[PDB]
Amino acid sequence: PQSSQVTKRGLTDPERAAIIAAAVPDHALDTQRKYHYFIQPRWKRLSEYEQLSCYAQPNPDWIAGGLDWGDWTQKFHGGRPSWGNESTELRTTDWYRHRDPARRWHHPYVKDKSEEARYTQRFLAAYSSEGSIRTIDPYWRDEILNKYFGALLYSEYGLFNAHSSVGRDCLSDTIRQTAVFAALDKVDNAQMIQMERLFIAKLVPGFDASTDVPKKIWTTDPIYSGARATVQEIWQGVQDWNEILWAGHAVYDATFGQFARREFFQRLATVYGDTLTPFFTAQSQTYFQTTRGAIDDLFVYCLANDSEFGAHNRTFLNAWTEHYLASSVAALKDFVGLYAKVEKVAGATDRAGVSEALQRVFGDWKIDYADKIGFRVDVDQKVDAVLAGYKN
Amino acid sequence: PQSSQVTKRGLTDPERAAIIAAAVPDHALDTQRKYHYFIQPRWKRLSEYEQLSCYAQPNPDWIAGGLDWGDWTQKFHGGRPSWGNESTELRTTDWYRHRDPARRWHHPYVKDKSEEARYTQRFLAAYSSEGSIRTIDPYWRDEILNKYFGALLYSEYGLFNAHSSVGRDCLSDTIRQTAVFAALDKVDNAQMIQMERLFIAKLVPGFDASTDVPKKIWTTDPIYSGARATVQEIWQGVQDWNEILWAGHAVYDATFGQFARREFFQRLATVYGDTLTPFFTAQSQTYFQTTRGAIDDLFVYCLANDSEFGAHNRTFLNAWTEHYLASSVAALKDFVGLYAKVEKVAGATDRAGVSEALQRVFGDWKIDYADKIGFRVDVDQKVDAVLAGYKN
Amino acid sequence: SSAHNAYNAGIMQKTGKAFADEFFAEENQVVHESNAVVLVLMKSDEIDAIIEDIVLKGGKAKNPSIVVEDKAGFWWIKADGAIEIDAAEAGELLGKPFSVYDLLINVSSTVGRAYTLGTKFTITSELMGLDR
Amino acid sequence: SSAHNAYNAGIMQKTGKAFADEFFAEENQVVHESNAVVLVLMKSDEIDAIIEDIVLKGGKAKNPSIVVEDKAGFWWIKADGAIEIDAAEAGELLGKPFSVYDLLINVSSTVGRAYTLGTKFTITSELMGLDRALTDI
Amino acid sequence: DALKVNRAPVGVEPQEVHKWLQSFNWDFKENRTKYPTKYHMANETKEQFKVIAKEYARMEAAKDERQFGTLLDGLTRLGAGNKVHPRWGETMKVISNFLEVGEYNAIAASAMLWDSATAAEQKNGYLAQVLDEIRHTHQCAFINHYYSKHYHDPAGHNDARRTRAIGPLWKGMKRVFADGFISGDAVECSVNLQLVGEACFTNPLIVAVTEWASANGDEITPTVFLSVETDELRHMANGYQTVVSIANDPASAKFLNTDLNNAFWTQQKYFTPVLGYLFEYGSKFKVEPWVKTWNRWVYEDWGGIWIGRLGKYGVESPASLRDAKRDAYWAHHDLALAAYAMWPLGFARLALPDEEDQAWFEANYPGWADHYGKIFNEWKKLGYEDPKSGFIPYQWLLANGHDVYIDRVSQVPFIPSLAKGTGSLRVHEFNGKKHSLTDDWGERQWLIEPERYECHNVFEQYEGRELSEVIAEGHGVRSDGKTLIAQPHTRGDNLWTLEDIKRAGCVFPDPLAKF
Amino acid sequence: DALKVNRAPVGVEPQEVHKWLQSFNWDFKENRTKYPTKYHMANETKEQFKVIAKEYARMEAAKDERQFGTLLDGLTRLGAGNKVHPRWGETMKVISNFLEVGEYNAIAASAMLWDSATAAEQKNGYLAQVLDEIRHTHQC
Amino acid sequence: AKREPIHDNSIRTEWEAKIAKLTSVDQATKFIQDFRLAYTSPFRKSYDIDVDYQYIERKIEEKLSVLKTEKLPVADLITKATTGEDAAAVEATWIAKIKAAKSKYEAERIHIEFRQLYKPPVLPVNVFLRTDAALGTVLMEIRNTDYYGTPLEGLRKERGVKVLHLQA
Ligand SMILES: [Cl-]
Ligand SMILES: [Fe+3]
Ligand SMILES: [Fe+3]
Ligand SMILES: [Fe+3]
Repeated sequence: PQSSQVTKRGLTDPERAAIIAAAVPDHALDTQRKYHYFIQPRWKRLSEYEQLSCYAQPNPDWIAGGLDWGDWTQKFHGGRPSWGNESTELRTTDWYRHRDPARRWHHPYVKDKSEEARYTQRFLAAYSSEGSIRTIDPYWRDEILNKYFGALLYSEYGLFNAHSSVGRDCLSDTIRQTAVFAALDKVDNAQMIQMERLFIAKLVPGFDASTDVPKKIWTTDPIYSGARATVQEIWQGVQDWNEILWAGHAVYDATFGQFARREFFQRLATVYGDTLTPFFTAQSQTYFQTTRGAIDDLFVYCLANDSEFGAHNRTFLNAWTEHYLASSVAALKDFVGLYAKVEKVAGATDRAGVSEALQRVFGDWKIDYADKIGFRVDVDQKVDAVLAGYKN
Repeated sequence: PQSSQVTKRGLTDPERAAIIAAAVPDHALDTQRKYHYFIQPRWKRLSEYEQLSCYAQPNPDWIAGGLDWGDWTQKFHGGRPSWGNESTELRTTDWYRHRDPARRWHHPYVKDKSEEARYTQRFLAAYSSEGSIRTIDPYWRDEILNKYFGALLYSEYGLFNAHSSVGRDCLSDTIRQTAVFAALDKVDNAQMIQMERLFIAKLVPGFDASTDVPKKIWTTDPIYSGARATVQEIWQGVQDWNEILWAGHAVYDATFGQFARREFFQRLATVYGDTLTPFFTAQSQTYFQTTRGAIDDLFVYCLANDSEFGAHNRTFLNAWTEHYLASSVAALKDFVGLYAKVEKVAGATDRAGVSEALQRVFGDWKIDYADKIGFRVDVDQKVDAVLAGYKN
Repeated sequence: SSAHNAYNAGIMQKTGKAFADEFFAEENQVVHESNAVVLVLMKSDEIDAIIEDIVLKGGKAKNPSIVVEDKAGFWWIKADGAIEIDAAEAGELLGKPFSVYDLLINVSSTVGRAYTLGTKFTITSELMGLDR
Repeated sequence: SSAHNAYNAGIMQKTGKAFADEFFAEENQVVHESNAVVLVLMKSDEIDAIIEDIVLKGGKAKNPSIVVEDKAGFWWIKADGAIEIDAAEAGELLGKPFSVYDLLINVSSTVGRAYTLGTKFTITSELMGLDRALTDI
Repeated sequence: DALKVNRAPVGVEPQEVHKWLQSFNWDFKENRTKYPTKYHMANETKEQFKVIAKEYARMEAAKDERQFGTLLDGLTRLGAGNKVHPRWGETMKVISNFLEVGEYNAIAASAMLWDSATAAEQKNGYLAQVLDEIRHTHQCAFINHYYSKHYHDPAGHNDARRTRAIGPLWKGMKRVFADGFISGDAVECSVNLQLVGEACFTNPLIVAVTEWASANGDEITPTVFLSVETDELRHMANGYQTVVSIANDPASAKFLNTDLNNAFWTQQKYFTPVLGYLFEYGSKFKVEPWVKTWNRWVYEDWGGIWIGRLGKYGVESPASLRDAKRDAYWAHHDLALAAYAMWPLGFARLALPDEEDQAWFEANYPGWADHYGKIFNEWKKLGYEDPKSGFIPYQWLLANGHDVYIDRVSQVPFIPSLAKGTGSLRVHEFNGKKHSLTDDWGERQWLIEPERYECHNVFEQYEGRELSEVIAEGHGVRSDGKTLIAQPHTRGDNLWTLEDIKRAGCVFPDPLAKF
Repeated sequence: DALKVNRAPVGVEPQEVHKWLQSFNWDFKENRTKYPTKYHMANETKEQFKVIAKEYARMEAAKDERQFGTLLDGLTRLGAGNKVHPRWGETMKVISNFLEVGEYNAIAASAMLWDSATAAEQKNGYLAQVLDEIRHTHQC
Repeated sequence: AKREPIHDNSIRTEWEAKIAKLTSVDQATKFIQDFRLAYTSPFRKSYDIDVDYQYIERKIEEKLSVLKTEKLPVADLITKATTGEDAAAVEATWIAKIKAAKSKYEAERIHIEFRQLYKPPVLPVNVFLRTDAALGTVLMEIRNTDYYGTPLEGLRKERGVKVLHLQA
């Protein structure tokens, strides 16, 4: 006999359901049942992704694309608007135009990552039961993988936190979603690197999965000096939210990051008998390509080709690229010193192998980004600039 | 309107809901709400797996463990019972005792495989976008992987079909579930091998993913002669459903299968620069360990240690092991001829490397299966028998 | 088109003795060939949209013999010859990924020869492998 | 022993002018410290089993000030001091995997300091980081 | 080369793998079925619903997540588990657990089809079906599991896998959709399991029933059963492919019409009376007359769309159809007499038809009132519902010459002196043992195949034993150890105990002693 | 070595990763918030609900599947969407869409808390919160 | 008259005590063969233990099977019946026997008796199951030839029943 009424449900209680049935009209009062039917579809028909995402941000007409009017109700001390044009150098006729080609709203994003979460733990339980760690090259495992792959988690962690101000400052809903999902994928990468090290620790007596050595390498080893300098600038040195996303994903992570994750740790795992690391890089590289699709749409489809401000935006994108490409080339020049520490494998770790890896990264980058904004780049010159750091 | 009554729902229609409420008692008529509360729990508490599975099979008291009584309602021409003791040589005080340690009823089983299904397609879409196939050894890709990994799909396919009569003949519910889930995992392995080959074909001009060459190799290449002979016997040469499961998973697949999938294609992929195949072998090896947990429970916990028939059952299990271990050793001796076709890699494809691989497989098998049923095995003798097939 | 495809067509209209007299008539002690198909769709957000915007519009325009009846938990559909549903048309309506495989999540029963081909699900009176 | 933790305790029993007179009384124009915690659980198969077989049995036995009220879509729980739920006890009851993370799928709200520790979820009146421990052990 | 590659995003869709499955088989001398069969024709057929293992799992998991969301979240929050009319909640103890055994046997039958298939594509298709029948076993279990947790009477929802063994209606369930599938010709499963079982009887049993559930307040059963049947379109299609192969080879086709008739009779013999009884007597609110449900689904639609169409290719209308239609009209009313009279042997609580039920029965089955109605009303007057009455109708039947017999073949009970459905008693002695058969089709089966049909019946096992002893031995009690699971009313008061049963002094006879 | 290894089945649980998150930060001069604040105190705190990205997704996806099953399957089959008293169906036009903008602004506010946090554990926690506020926008 | 309880009764207890006294493979084989001829199939000699014989048969099977594993060389478990015969010879002999059967009534008794005499553990399981299936194929085919050709009156005569009652 609780103190408060046991409320009767209108759906199942006879008298309340009868009252409701009498109140509800015998016909619909409009035929337009498409939620936010007025959104301009990017594709042949409106997607649920667009319906649930688009125009959630309440921008007024003085922020390009907004449907509302008037000033904000409360602004920062001094007058900074809640959201404002001062947040970025780039301009557009409509900040809402961006569309993630994977069409991720929150549900499909966590559904997919949940799959990866549960399968990873099943995979690990079977891999430990298999004993497959027994054939890994021990020098690779202990001196290269544990230490320098461990150190790379700090690059992913910094790129994650570069999104904090982006999440506050950016000017539309689909952009905010892209940015936040990109950020989680970066902190996931860092956490997965540590998960692999913690897992190997359970299999290999004496293998130390503490971050002390990785952190020492990230913060003081010349191999990561250029990388750390760039991440520090992208994360904490600027606040233009378009500059952060472009420098972070389209320049630094697309060159240095792809070389480190794909050309070094993933590729060489499959030269030194490492049957574990490819399971983890499979995830970071899937995340990179998903993020790239959305970053490509924001900066190429929307901003570099905005009918009014495309050339204007390319002027800034070109200047940013010149700067952060120089930062990334310096980072790669530092990083290829790591080859001095690995066992030589013809076609992979010799000068020819490293050159072909740099040609893939700079060549792919020229196609995927530089050509799309009009940034001239001599691929051979960048390869040679990095190879000046290769010992031999 | 419609020709038939629009039935009113008792849950929401006021008049029918009021009539129902008047009929339903104001108190519960029993307090035992645990579905099939009388099942003997294997673990500290009865599981939902057990509740939904156990005693679904309607066995009578003359099939050990059955709670029903009397003859079947309809038997085969001649008199074969619907289920019967004539189906297997092994005996037990209760055929219901088996428990899958993964506690898979149908839902958790398809939930998990669904995760792998969708993540696989995301991985492939990103792997193709990454271009990572560019660094695979072409001879491995074209002459070893495409041809002999493809041919391995026929071993998995045959082991899949070995379960057809098991699914009909076996004597309890948890056993039937274990067997059918093992069968799907085996046909999945075969389908995944073909999936990888079809995928490479989209990336590599001239790469032929037809099964013609794989099938020719499986059916006529000496390298697979012994394996195919064993699979043919386990699948179609016997009908004792315990013999099929033991010979198939606990002897053949645990020695030849593990060597081929793990020690050859998975391990050497990570020596020849193959960043694709480990994603696929990760799945077959996860499935192998899950299947092993259930096979181990049926034959070790239940049958080899049944209070009345343990020693009796080990007499048959030992005789089967003698026979099918000989078949599997012969299969491995044929198979190691494949190493004559691969590029030499010290510690992996030389005599010492192959010797250590066979020591892992036979050594693990002695621990995981042979020691548990009392089967004496000299590991070095089996390694030496297989190495007689290795071309120095 | 289309009264003969109603759930309560023909003898099903009769009650009491009249029903019994036809049910037990000599001519109704053997089956009678029918050119119809029956499709059952489990009620759900996706199915209800397909019913209203596909089956009862383009479907019925192409096959005016189609009858749809409300059976509480499911839709009962009967038609001459065949019924078809293109999952690509459903996907466009629903605004979310929707392959033929996803369409079948709430296709609950078939009386007829059913199959998928491409993005299209079909149930037909045709006897494939026997008919020409 | 638990009437003070009822949803309609105290002023909430009054109506009309009697309610207004206490609501606007001078002494009720500032908050009053309360030692209680409130926990809201979303109704579901798992939660409903936890309510009946944990919260209302062992929970109330350990903390007899607990009050549970039916609020249609959720359970409203109020108690002195603290409420705890051990996901390991819930898993034993449900017969399926159930970590503390799974417990939180239907833990809908908290008025108090809440946290997980091992397999146990707790909401307490304690002000962790401010209140000082009572013993050194 | 090492620098240039197409980086367009691609995967591999299920149909791209599926087109290579046929090539996974290889030839060797022993590659043939292990099971006996009359059917040896070419059967290289094509799957109509292309699936591979990964896509199978994706589809079924998606079905599951929606089903279990509705059950464990939405309907539990609504308290729907106890919004069911007691008559219908009792009915689901029997429908769900009895179907469960049909589903379980369907696993085994589907494995025989898997074993006897000669095409890799068909072996692939039948493994998917094998998996589905496991899914359905667990879905049926989950319904009773959910009822055990949320319905006002968990007893019998919570233990049918042992308490079903007490009673005679369970015996026939072990044949209908069970032994009749798995104990016989493996290729013939395409006819009995699939062409008849799946294509004909699952529709009324699993689909039509959901509307009766909803009418009586049960939204659990529709949520699950409607998902169960989504898998059946694959199964029907598998079966039809093999039926075509049979019809195309004259040596195989000469067996088809006799197998079809035997399947149809075997299944309808039990399905028709038992499900009609459960629909009409196990409900308060009725959707339509059972005989109309049966006319729609079995006679007109299955009969016309499958069998009538196949008449173009030599398939004959089952010769037993006339006998079956008589059963569809009256046999469930006959069965109700036995079910109510022997209520203590079940695991469900029964309700005599009330005044509006009786008017409905007479309006839709004229003659019901003067036969069945008068009997039920007299039993009520004698104390049918009252635990202090000492009255159980089975004894009353015997005292008036209305003996109950069990068909040696189908296990369906038969009361020749009261039945209006199809049947007539034949009693034979063979090798010192007496046997009771009840119709022309089953009598032939037994005469030709006596060693297939040696099923002990409840009178043979229980001969000379008192009812309450049999019930107690079989665990036919609630958790107090004394109140029966079964009841002759659906109220919450005056529940019958073992002592209440014992007072009646009901002892099992040998019904064939008089012959 | 190459032959001997412990083959006991093990994984890595979320709390095992979580305990290393605090060490993911590193010191540099510009490592400080971009936003104006009056609050400059030490704020090295520990999260009360240990979560990592993979477990965050697992948890929220589990909530979602049950929610969307109820909506798209059960309640639609019941016709519940038109069983609402008109006054209340009208009220939900404004409650849900007005709440939507609150959730949307909560994304941005949570990002400011993420930016102004000084502990790696708190930055991790505020990203999870940022993600939740997106979830809530889409739920409304 | 009055049956004892289903699963625990004096008939089963008495037979268990008989079974426990078996000490050799030869003795247990003659015991189980004699038992199956006397008490199983429609051609059994006696129904005196009808509701208990299936359980008792299980118990005899168990005793014989353990005696085999304790006493016999492994090869005999694979290749011989416990009669001493070669298992493959038993298979060939009985398949030929049924293929020579001139009527369904001859074929049915051959199949039934094969099972009475050689059901495992007498014959190895693998040999037994494939022989039983080959026999069943022949029996099914001959029985499903003109299945409806003989009126019931004639089938009753062919079967040899004593007709005790025909309603109507
Ligand atoms: Cl630490
Ligand atoms: Fe089924
Ligand atoms: Fe089926
Ligand atoms: Fe929120």
